[PDB]
Amino acid sequence: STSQVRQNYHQDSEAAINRQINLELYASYVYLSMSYYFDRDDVALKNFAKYFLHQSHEEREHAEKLMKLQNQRGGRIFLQDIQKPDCDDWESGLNAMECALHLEKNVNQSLLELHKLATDKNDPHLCDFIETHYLNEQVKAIKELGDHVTNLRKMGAPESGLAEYLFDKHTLG
Amino acid sequence: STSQVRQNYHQDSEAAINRQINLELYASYVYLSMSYYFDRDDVALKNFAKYFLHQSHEEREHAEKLMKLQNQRGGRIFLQDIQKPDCDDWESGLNAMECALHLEKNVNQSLLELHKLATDKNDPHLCDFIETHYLNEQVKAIKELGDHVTNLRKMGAPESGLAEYLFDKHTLG
Amino acid sequence: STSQVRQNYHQDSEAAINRQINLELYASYVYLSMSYYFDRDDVALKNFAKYFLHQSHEEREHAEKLMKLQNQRGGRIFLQDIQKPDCDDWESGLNAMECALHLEKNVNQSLLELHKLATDKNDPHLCDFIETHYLNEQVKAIKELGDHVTNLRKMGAPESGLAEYLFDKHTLG
Amino acid sequence: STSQVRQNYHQDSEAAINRQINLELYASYVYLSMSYYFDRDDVALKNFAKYFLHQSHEEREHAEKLMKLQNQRGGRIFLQDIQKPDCDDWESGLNAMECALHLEKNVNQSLLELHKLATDKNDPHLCDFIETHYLNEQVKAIKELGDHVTNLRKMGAPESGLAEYLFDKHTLG
Amino acid sequence: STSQVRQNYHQDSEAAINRQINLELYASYVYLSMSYYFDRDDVALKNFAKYFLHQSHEEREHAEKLMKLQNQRGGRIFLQDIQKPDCDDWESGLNAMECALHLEKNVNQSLLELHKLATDKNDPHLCDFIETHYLNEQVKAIKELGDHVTNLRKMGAPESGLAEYLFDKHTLG
Amino acid sequence: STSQVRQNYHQDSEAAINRQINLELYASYVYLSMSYYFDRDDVALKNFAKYFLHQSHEEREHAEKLMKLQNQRGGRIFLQDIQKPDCDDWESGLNAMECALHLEKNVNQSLLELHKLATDKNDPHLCDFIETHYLNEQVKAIKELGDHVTNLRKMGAPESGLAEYLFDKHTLG
Ligand code: NA
Ligand code: NA
Ligand code: NA
Ligand code: NA
Ligand code: NA
Ligand code: NA
Repeated sequence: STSQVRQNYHQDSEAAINRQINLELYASYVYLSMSYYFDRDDVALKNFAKYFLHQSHEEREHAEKLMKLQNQRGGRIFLQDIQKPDCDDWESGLNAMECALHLEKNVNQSLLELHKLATDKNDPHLCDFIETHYLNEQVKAIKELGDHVTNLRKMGAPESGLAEYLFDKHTLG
Repeated sequence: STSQVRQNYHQDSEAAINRQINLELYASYVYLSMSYYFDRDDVALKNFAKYFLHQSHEEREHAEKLMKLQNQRGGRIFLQDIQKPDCDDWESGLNAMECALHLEKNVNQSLLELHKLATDKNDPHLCDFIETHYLNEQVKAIKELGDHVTNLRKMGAPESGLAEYLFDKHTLG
Repeated sequence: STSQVRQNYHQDSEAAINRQINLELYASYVYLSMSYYFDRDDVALKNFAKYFLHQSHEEREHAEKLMKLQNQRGGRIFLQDIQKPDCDDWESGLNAMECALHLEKNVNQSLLELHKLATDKNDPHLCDFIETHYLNEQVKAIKELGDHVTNLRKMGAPESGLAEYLFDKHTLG
Repeated sequence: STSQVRQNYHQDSEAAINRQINLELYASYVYLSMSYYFDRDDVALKNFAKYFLHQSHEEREHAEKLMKLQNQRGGRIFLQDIQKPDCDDWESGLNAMECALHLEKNVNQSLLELHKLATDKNDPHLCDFIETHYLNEQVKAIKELGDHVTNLRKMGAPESGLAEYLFDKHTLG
Repeated sequence: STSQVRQNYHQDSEAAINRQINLELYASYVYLSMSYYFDRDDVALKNFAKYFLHQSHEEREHAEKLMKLQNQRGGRIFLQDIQKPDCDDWESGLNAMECALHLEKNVNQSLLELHKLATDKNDPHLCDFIETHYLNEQVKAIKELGDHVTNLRKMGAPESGLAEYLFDKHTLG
Repeated sequence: STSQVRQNYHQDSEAAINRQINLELYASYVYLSMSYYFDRDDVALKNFAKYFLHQSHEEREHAEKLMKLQNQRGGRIFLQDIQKPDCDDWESGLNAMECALHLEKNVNQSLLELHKLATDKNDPHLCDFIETHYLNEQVKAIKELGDHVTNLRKMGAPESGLAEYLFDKHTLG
C-alpha cells in the first residue's frame, strides 16, 4: 500500500493537505460567486467582476499545486464536496472586499496550522513548500484587500455609489 | 424584483440554467480528479493527466459562460454544493475514458432537455445559445472519447500496460 | 585557527557537510557506472546512457555547491576516498532505475538528517540552504524515478526487451 | 488599534523589526562615511569609494524592505535617531574593509537573533522573510569582505601603498 | 594639516557645509518616514508613498553632492547623528504636504544663509555651487508643494477622503 | 563471454585502460581539491580556483573518453575506488602549480606505458587513440604548467603575496 516514493511524509500531513485542497477549492468557488454578482445588470461593476474572477482562477491554481504536492510525496488525494458560498448576494463592492479579507485570513490561518504540523512532524520539505508557495502570497493578498477596504471606506462606500464606481475605474481598472 | 433587462425569460428556464451550471462544475471536478489520478507515481501517464486537466478547465469555462448567460438574461445565479466525484481511483486509462464518455453523454442529455424547455417556452435566444455553444461541442467530445475507447480496446487495454503507454505517447502526446 | 568569516557554524555541521560532499561524489560515480553500462554493445540503450550521464554530472554539481557552502561559512573541506559502486553490471534498464531510486532515497535521508542537525544547532542559514537547493530537487528526482519504474514495470520490463527499447525511445528520448 | 491585516505577528517581532530598521540605516551611514573618506584628496582611492557607496545604497534598500514588511504585517514603524559612525577617518583600505567585516558580522548576529525570535513566536512568514532576503546576503557579504581583507594583507597593506593602489585597480575596478 | 587642494575655502564655510549635509540627510529621513506612512494598510495612498520616497532619494543625492564638494575644496566631512523626524503618524496627505512645504522652506533658508556666508567670505566658487545646484531646485520644490497644498485644500481634503484618493490618482499618479 | 565487437583487443590492453580510467578520475579529484583550496577565505585567489576547476572537469572528460573507448573495443569497464588527494591544504599558488606539474608528468608516464603496450600487442587503433587524444594534450599541459611555475618563481612567489595576486589577475584572469 505504501508508495515507492514516500519518505518522511506523515499520515497527519497527508490528511491536512487534503483538507487544504478542499479549502482552496472552496475559496475559488466563493470568488467565482462574487465575480458574477458584480456582473449583474443591477450591480454592473465590471472591474470588480474581473478582480474576483482572477482571484477565483488563482485559488484553483493553488489547489492544483497542493494536489501535485500530494502526489509528489506519495500521498493520496481524497476529494470532498465543495460547499456553496455563504451568500448569493454580496451587497456591495465594500462588503465583498471585506468578505474576501475574512476568507483570506481564514485560509492563512489554515496554512499556518499546516506549517506548524509540518515542523512538528520534522517535514522540512513540506514546511518549505508552504513557506515558499503559500505564506507570502497570503500576506500580500491580505495587505492588498486591506488597502482596498481602507480606500473604499475613505471614499464613502458603500452609501456613496460614486465611490464604488470610481474605485472600480481607478483602482481595479 | 424583476430585472430591467428581463424579457421572454421563463422562471423554469432560469432554474434549468442554474442546474446546468452545477452539472458543468461537477464535470470539471470529475475531470480534475481523473487528471491527478494519472499523475500518481503508481500510474504515471502524463498525457492522460494533461488530457483530463484540459477537459477540467474547458468544463469550468462552460459553466462560466452559463453564468454569463444567466446575468445577460436577467436571471439570478444560485450556486449549490459541488458533489465529489464517484471514484477516487479511476483504475486505468481505458476505465477513465469510459467514465468520461458516460459523463459527456449525461451532460449532453441535460443540454438536450434544456433545449426542449427553451423551445417549449418559445425562447429562441436560449435555444440558439445552447445550439451554438454547447450541442456541437458535446457531439465532438463524445465522438473523440468514443474513438479513444475504441483504440484503447483494440490495442489491448487495460490488461496490456504497453497499450496505455503507447496510446499516451502517440494519441494523447 | 578559526576563520575570520565563521559565525554560527557548528563543528558538527561542518563535519556533516563533509560527509554529504562524499555522498554526492559517490552518487555521481554510481550514475557514471550506470551510464557506461548502457553504452555497452550488448546493452545498447543510448538514451538510458544519456539519462544516467546527466544525473552523474548533476550530482557532481551538487557536491561542488556543498564545497562552496563549506568555504562560504568558514568550514574546511576534508575529502575522502570515493568508494566504487556496488555493481559493475546493472542488469537492465528497470534494475538500474530501481537502484537509482534507492540511491536517491538514501541521499534524501542524509539531507533530512543534515536539516535536522542545522535546526538543532540553530543554524537557519544552513537549514535554508538545504531546503532551497537540495530537498525539492530530491523529491522531484524520487518522483521521476518512481514514474519511470512504474512505466517500465507496466510495459513488461525487464523480460520484454521491446519494453526497454520503446521506453528508451519514447520516454528518455 | 489592531490593524485589519495583522495575523500571527507578535509585538516582540514588531519591536525587533524596528530595531533592525535602525541598524540597517546605521550601516548605510557607516558605509557612506567610508565612501567619502576614500574620495579625499589625501586618500584618493576611487574604487574603494565606489565600493563603499554601493554598500551604503544596498543597506538603505535593506532597511526599506524591512519597513515594507512591517506595514505588510500590520506593524507600525517607529524610527529612531541614526547614530553617527564610530570614526571620521578610516585610516586605510585594509582598516575600512576590516571595519566593514566587523559591521557585517554584527548585522548578521542581529538577523540571527530575529530569526530565533520568529521561530520562538511560531511566525513562519517572518522566519522565511529573513532567510530568503537577509541571511544568504549576509553570508555572501561576509565571505567577500574576508576575501578582500586576506588579499590586502597578503599584498602588504596597509604599509605597502602600492598594495592598496593595485587592489583598488584590479579587484575593486 | 591643510589640504594640498585647499584654496580660498574658509573654516566657517567648511563648518556650514557640514551642517547642510546633516540637514539634507535629516530631510531624506523625514521624507522616508512620510513615504512609509502612506504605505500603511489604514492609509493606503500608493502614489503619495511613491512621491515621498522619490523626495527621500533626491535629498540623499543632495547630501552626497555636498560631501563631494567638501572633498573637492579640501574640507573635511564630519558627520553627526541624523535626528528622527518630528512625527511618526503624518495624519493625512494634506498634512504631509504642508509639513513637506515647511521643511523645504527651512532647507531653503539654510541654503540662503550658506550663500550669504560664501559671498561674505568672497568664495565665488561656493556661492556659484549653491546657486547652480540648490537654489532653483528649492524654489521649484516649494512651488510644487504649494500647488499640491492648494489643490488638496480646494478639493476638500483632508475631511473629503475622496479628495485625497483622486489627487493620489490624477496628480501624483 | 567475448563481445561481438571485440577484435585485436588484448586482455592486457583492457586492464591498462581500466587503470588509466582510475588515474584520470584521481587527477580530476586532485584538481577539484586544489580548486576549492583557492576558494578559501584565507587564500582567496579566484582565478587559481577557476583554473584548477577547469582542469578537474577536463580530466573527467578524459576519463569518460577512455570509458567510451573500452566499450567501443568490447572491453569491460571495472571501476575502482577513487583515492583522496595527498593534501588537504595546498600551501600556495606556486606549490599547487608544482604539484599539478608532477601529477601531469605522472599521468603522461602512464600514457606512454599504455602506448608501449598497444605497440607491443600490435593494436594500432589503440596506439593511435592514445597519440591523437592524449599525448599532445599532456605535452601542452606540462609546458603550460612549467611556464606558470617559472613565472611565479621569477615574480617572487610564494613569499611575495603580491606575486600570486598579480599572477592570478594577469595570467590566470
Ligand atoms: Na489560496
Ligand atoms: Na461542458
Ligand atoms: Na545530489
Ligand atoms: Na543589510
Ligand atoms: Na535638498
Ligand atoms: Na588527463
